[PDB]
Amino acid sequence: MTFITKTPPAAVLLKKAAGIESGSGEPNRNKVATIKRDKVREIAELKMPDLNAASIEAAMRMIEGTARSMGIVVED
Repeated sequence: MTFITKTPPAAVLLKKAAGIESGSGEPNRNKVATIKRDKVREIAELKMPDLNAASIEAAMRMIEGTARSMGIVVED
């Protein structure tokens, strides 16, 4: 009665926000993959009610370990 509610994992949209696709190594002007906390958490917010998270500490949490051990870092 409320339609369907399908949502992807945070390990797929997270990196997307950053932009890590491919790099020859270090071309002209290169920036590391750093995702501020106001941004990485921003995505975890859009998918807060899509991961059974009782709060942000539970959502942003998945965006941390996922946006950290995958190579992407986070700033705050």
